[PDB]
Amino acid sequence: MDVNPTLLFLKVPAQNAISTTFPYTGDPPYSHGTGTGYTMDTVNRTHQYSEKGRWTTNTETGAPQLNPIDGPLPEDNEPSGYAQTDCVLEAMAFLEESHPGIFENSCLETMEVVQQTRVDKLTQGRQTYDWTLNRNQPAATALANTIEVFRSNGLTANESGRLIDFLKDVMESMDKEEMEITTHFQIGKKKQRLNKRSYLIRALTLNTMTKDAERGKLKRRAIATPGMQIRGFVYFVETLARSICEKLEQSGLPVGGNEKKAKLANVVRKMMTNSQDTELSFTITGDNTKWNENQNPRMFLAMITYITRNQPEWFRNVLSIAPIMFSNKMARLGKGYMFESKSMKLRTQIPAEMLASIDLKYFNDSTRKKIEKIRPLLIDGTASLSPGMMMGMFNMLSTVLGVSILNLGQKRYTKTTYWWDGLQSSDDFALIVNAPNHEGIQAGVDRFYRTCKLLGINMSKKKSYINRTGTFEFTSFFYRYGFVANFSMELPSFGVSGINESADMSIGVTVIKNNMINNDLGPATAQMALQLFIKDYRYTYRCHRGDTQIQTRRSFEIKKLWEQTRSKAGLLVSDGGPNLYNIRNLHIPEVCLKWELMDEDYQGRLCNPLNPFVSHKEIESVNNAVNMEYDAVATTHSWIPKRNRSILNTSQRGILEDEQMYQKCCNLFEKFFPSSSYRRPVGISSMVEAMVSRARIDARIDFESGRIKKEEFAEIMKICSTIEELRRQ
Amino acid sequence: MERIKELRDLMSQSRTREILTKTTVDHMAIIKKYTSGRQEKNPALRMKWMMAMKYPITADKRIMEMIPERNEQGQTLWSKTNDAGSDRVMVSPLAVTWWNRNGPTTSAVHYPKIYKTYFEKVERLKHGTFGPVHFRNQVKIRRRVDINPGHADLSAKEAQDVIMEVVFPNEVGARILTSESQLTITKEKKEELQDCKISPLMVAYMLERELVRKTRFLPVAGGTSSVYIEVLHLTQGTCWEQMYTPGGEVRNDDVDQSLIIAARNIVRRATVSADPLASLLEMCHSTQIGGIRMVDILRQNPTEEQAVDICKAAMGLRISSSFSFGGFTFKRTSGSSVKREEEVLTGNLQTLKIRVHEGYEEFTMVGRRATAILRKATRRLIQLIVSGRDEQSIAEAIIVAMVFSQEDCMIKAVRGDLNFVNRANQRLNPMHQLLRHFQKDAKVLFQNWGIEPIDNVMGMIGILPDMTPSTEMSMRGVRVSKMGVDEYSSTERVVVSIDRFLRVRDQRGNVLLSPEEVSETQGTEKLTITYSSSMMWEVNGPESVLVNTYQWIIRNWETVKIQWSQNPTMLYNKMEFEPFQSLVPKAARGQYSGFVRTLFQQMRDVLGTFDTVQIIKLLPFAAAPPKQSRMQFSSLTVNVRGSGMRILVRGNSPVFNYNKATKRLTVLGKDAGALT
Amino acid sequence: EITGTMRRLADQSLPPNFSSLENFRAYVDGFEPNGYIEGKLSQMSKEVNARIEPFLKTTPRPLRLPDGPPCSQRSKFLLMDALKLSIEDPSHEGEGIPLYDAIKCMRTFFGWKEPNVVKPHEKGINPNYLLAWKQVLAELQDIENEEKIPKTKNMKKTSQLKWALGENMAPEKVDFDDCKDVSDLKQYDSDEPELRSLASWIQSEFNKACELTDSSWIELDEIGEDVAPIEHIASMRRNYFTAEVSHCRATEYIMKGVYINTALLNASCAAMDDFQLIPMISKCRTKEGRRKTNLYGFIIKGRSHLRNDTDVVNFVSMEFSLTDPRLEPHKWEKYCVLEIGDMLLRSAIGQVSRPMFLYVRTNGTSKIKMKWGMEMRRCLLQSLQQIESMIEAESSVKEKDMTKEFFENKSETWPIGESPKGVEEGSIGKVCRTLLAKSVFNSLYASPQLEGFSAESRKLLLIVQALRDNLEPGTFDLGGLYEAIEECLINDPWVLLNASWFNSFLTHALR
RNA sequence: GGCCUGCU
RNA sequence: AGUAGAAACAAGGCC
Repeated sequence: MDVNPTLLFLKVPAQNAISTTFPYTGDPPYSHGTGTGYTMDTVNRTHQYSEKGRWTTNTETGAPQLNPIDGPLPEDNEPSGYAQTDCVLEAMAFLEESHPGIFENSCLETMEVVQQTRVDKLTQGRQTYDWTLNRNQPAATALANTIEVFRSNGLTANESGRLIDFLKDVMESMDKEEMEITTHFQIGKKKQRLNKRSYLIRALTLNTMTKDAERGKLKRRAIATPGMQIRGFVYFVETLARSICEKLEQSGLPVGGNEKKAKLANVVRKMMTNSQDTELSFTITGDNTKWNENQNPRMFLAMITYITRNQPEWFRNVLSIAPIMFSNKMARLGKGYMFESKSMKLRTQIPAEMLASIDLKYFNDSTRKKIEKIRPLLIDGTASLSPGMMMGMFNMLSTVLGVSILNLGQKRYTKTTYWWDGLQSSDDFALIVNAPNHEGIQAGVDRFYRTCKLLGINMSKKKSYINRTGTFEFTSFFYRYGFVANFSMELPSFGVSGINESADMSIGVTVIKNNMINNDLGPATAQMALQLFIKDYRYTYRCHRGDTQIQTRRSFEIKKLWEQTRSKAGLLVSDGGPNLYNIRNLHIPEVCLKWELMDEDYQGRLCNPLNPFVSHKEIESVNNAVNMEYDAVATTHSWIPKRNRSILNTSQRGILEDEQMYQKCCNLFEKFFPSSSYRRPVGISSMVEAMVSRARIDARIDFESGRIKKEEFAEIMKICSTIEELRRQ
Repeated sequence: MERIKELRDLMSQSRTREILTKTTVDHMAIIKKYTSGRQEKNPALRMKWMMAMKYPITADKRIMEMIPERNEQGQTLWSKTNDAGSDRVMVSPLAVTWWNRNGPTTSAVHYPKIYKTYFEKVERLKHGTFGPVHFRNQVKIRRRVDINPGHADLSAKEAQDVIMEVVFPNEVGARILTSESQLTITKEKKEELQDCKISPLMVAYMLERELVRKTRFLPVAGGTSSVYIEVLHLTQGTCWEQMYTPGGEVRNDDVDQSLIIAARNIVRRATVSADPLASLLEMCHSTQIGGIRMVDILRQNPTEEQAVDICKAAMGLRISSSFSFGGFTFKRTSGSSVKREEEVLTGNLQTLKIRVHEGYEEFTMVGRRATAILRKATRRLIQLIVSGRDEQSIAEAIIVAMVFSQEDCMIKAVRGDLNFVNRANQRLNPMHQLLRHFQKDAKVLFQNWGIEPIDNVMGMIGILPDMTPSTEMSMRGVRVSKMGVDEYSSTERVVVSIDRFLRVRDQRGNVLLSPEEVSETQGTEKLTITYSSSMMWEVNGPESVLVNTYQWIIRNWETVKIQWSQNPTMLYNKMEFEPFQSLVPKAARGQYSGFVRTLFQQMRDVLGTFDTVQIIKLLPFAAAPPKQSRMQFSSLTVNVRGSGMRILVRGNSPVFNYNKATKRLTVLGKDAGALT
Repeated sequence: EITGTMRRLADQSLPPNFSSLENFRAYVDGFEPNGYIEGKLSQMSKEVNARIEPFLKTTPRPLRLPDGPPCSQRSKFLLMDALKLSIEDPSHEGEGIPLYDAIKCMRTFFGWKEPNVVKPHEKGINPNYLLAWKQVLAELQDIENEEKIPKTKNMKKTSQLKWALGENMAPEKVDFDDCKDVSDLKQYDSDEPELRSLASWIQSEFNKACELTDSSWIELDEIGEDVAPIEHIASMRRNYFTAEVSHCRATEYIMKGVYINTALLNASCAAMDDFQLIPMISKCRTKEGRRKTNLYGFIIKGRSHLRNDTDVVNFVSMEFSLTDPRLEPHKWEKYCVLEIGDMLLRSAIGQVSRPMFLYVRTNGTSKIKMKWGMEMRRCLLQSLQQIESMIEAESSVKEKDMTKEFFENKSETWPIGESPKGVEEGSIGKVCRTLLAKSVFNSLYASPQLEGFSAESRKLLLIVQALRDNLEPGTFDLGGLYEAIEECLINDPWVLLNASWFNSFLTHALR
């Protein structure tokens, strides 16, 4: 007998066993070297799918830009980025007709947000390409460097702590005849100048990288990261787009998984049960090929201009700016390329900027073709990527266009027996088309395809299929007359998260409890998940039961603690104690569960505030792990782990001292202002001015009614006067 | 005093002087987040790879003067090397366990107060009482449900200001806490945290957890309570229910909500059954709410609602007096009355007998969203004052009062098909049928009532047929008002009788309750109802009803197969097919039933004919009373979301298809049991 | 206000028939729908369409597999060809010093000979493998002489191990301005992997991975005491699961891989410049009840200066076996095979005296591969979860608990592989072990080809299931889907076997 | 031989 | 040699 697990599908349906078709127990595919090749490939593709457009030379950047809007109509079933402005505007008009008042209310909400939002909100983000160092840097690091360089140049409106003032400064930096940046060497610094075009290409450029740990693809794809200048305008645009998508029953992007399933089920119910039995109904469970490549930012600008009609011109401009920057965006090629000489046994790293000048003898025919094709677009080491968006920066607006296309089948606009509706999240859609016969179904799916090609949205025929209503798939959710649990997407989340010991226990038992609630994980599987998680936890953190003979570097202290203690059921798994977790106790932390069994000496040592291990920085990160909210108790096991410590060998050493002393400063401010941690401080007053004035008021109020007598009040006032004098001088 | 000296020391250095001078307060976050350390894309690999090096964790530098460099075995606990961007020192994990075996001690009494929510969860679970596990299909309906169990009904922004007023009274800003609830919360909470020395940030996050509301879409069946959703991983599964009763003393609002929903559902199911009283009693015994049985709450809890009163009266108990009408609760306050057993005609010329009452009498109307006071005479209204909340509430109260008046102005307004027979072929109460007819719109009752003059006393507002106040001429007897509450609350409980069809009565002979007074509304329980019965799909819906009916008949096929042959009338007259009977045309209920019974009879008569698929398909249609006929049917329609889905008698269908290869039956795309 | 440079950029970011942002804004503000979509649809060519091609039983063709030399073993340790020396020592899973346990497990074998080469590597220097074996033996005897066994032993850096572990093989790093006119200076080799055809040995490895054994391989941690009835139900379910699964070679591979990857990661982090000897240990528990320790061989970790998650640490693996390398030589392309001893097993024809070979090879791993193979126990979750789903899906049907009937009465049977006579069905336990072995092999042979093929064949599986349900399914480009599936079948044994399985499934379905 | 780094 | 597969590792830099 030869064993075949796939034959299991001869008795169990494919959706009730789809977890078997998910190889999510092994290393996900990773990239190894440069990502220049994929960046060039994407540039050449997105310039190929729009080649019948019109060419231009930008007067500001000097880059060759391809405009496919209002271009010729496609003649074959290949991908096309030739979107039609009139059709986009008609889609928006019919969208407003079907949901009246949606754009007005969304614009009002976004105006309120624009008026209220602050610059600190840009600190909550991923890596951002800092244009001052030409390096990916954390969002707060990039914001700080940009703010510093602006203040070094005279654009200090951003000190208002409002996002719109930071955007006014970003826009006013381009009308300057010379930027001023600083570069490190070896350790000191050097001043450098940037003419208008250099700063323009630096503000408009995007960084490129390969995306690691992607499940479900044989070949690697590239992704982009924008700078600080485009992130505020994109924040406002994404705010508007979310606000719109919230009011549409056909959008699916701004909502979670469970409400996504609810929406899908409601739509399927509407199309099956309400409609008569005579009509047929077919579900296309489809995807979109090259979704981002064909999404021109000029049609996002047109959509924004339509949405912001009859509105203050300032709001229209602030929301229009982001598409304007994306239309002129540049893409950094990547890391570069490595050359090996086998006879001489040597290697060499060439940067991507040299590709414009480098001889082409050293490249394989594929790279020779890519470089030769892309060289015209290369301006100062970056390729003009105007013809389309890269990897969904405008995700919510793409979902808005998709919901418009889904809303264009209501049967009031088709004016025919067939109609359609569905749910789309960017790059993936499910379409229920209802019609009286198979010719009507074919005509409805042809009109859907064609109306999708007039907006630059291409349907993947290789990865899409149409069946009867009742069975379909949407974002790895398999609906078969009702939704079905998968549990294979959530399998890599069933181990030690890797924050610390307390957080790992909390996150592991909350992930078990959630998978029990949401993904129909069983009771026995949940108990075994507990057991295996605890085994991994003990092995990873060298914290074994203590009645064992496992020799580790931390196996001696655990036995001394085990032997000191009389009540051994009160010890934490992190200190060498038993496991009291079960199904009933998945919603309780490990410190409160064992609290009544603990000894008072151990109980007071563990939960000691003076411990040198617990540090908490901000209210947002106290019990939140990238997002997994995890209820936990602050104990001595809540340490922070160590840092990369690889900056010591690089040109950038002065950031460590700057950040150590900035943390000093922030701690002193927290001493002066107790609520600097809870509520992010707001104001416009300088550090020393606020600190000295606050201290002065405290001394005055203490003298009037408090401990402070004349001596200490006078001393404080004199010292504060000294601080003010030293500040002014 | 120390802090200002620290500030002089920071200001002394020129570089720190430029950091303090240039940085504005708005940027406090940015420089707090300024760090070279990139966030770990793969934290697991970075804590599995990192936990194999000496000194993998970090700690404050005070550890260097509190813990020794090595233990008795000689293993190092900390190093003199510093973290990358910090003054903190690199230490081994042996510094943690050493701290737990030989470090300083304190008093941890503060922590129970600090982490109140978690200890309340522990106390609620420790005292809970489990019971039998019931293996049954779980209809988990995705719904937004409140996760937090101590939420004081304050939003995150709403409660951040109370948290600040409690912990940080000088940094609150312009926000004045107007609401009294916030003000009581502030005074009470301030006392508990007088000296807490954990951290004011942790005390603020504590008050965030206790006070901040939180909602999450979750697949929920039953439950819906704060204390029953925190254990949703333990109470609810895919095929199993776990009876559970948290430890915390339950609020009685939730309990009475569940009591009314349960009583409504039961009363509705009882109306359509064959013997409503027996079924009602058996179901109330076999059902429980929040763990506690239904009888316990019904004997202990006094609650005013029609279904609860019917349930109580069926248990031979006291029941509140002050008869009700059209869902409203009437209390007479003056006069006698006698019925007359008289006859009259309508505006649509239909003849009818009714019982009109004697004497002048005043009444105190009460309701869910309205209130009124009425004075009338024999067949004649005298005056009506109303106290509704919304305009349609006043309209409801006014039409109810007009119907109660029994005036010919109302009798000569009835127009259309108003048949006084129920789904069960039970003649219906006339009064409720009129009151249901005049609830679509009572336009004809308004243009046919009459007109009188008014003295314009008190500055009272005029009446509205269609939102037209008339301050000098108005409906006759009818007034406009808006009281806060009815005259006074009635609490005098009476003895009653009940017919089989739940027509409650009083000692004199008048009518007191009926299954028509119960609401037509469909609510969502706050506590998990454990309506234990073979049929739990009472309110589930038609698709579930069909699938589960076919599943039941599959599971109990072994005894239905022998009851179908011997004594089949108690199989047709069975308490399991009544939800299916709720479906299937109301007119062709009898024709379909007789058809199917004749099929089964001629299938039993001739030998050599037996198809289990036919019986399992057509049995739910033979439940109804048999109406004879001469025709035949090729399909059978069933109402699903207003659409008539057709079930094919011969062969498979989208509603009923039995695979002959794998022997699985499938209802509506859902498996409904293997067939033998 | 928009002004200056950002106005000009605004004028060059509009459709092509516009020259000013203000004219475009006026056109939009005056735009009113007047039937434009329908018109451009009428102008659009009718060749651009999405005609639905029906999908019937005769429509789907088999998946084509590549042609080429047969595929060779890729795993980091032997799966079915592995051998165990044992001492029967009462020491729990980790309660020992690996090197002392290894010495005890090696002392119990007598029959050692002078090693000689049997199957050469054919690309390497087999005398170096011979010398490396002899060095390992010398160092083990040296450890034996020492009064206290080192917890971690380093190895000498001889030329055989410098070669066998890839030492001073990386090229030197220079500046591009110093190597330009070099003849053979070119880009890294970036070509299609070498093609490889499916072989018969992977199916036999999978057949034996699904087999029972005479020992227990999983001792789980403890949990709280069960207080609710559903906890008792879950505990009985878990006991049945562990009973069925604990006697299975898949769990043995789980433990081997977890131990080996833990040891490799820890040795790599702790000793980065030194070479280190790491015994292959696994502690089972025979059905009688005595616990046993088992040694499969040795690893020799090279240096491990691993920066990126893809950086490679090289090691030399040596494993004992009884399988002759001359019966399936294409399976051992990357292996050198020596002859190391003789063994007399339990025979009824006197004693057999079969020889005993050592499979020696150079291999490598990364931080991520180590991390992901040290967590193969999640496979037990995947499998058992699917099983539990099935059980609960049946318990809802029959209003009663279904663990005992399923696991004991064995009445239910699921097709779980085809015999020459036809499709063969198995009991719930065989299904459990089959899914566990599938997940374990997914973990051992994980590659981007597996991901790609899994997705692209999931799509076809779902289309075939829609066809099986009589839901009149259809497609728009099926040959593209096939070309996307077949694009991932290149050289991986596991992926080619999955493709063969999919072909067999399509053959047995659609009837 | 000694020291710096292990995502920069 | 080996890992690996559209580009990399098989240590890197500073004295």
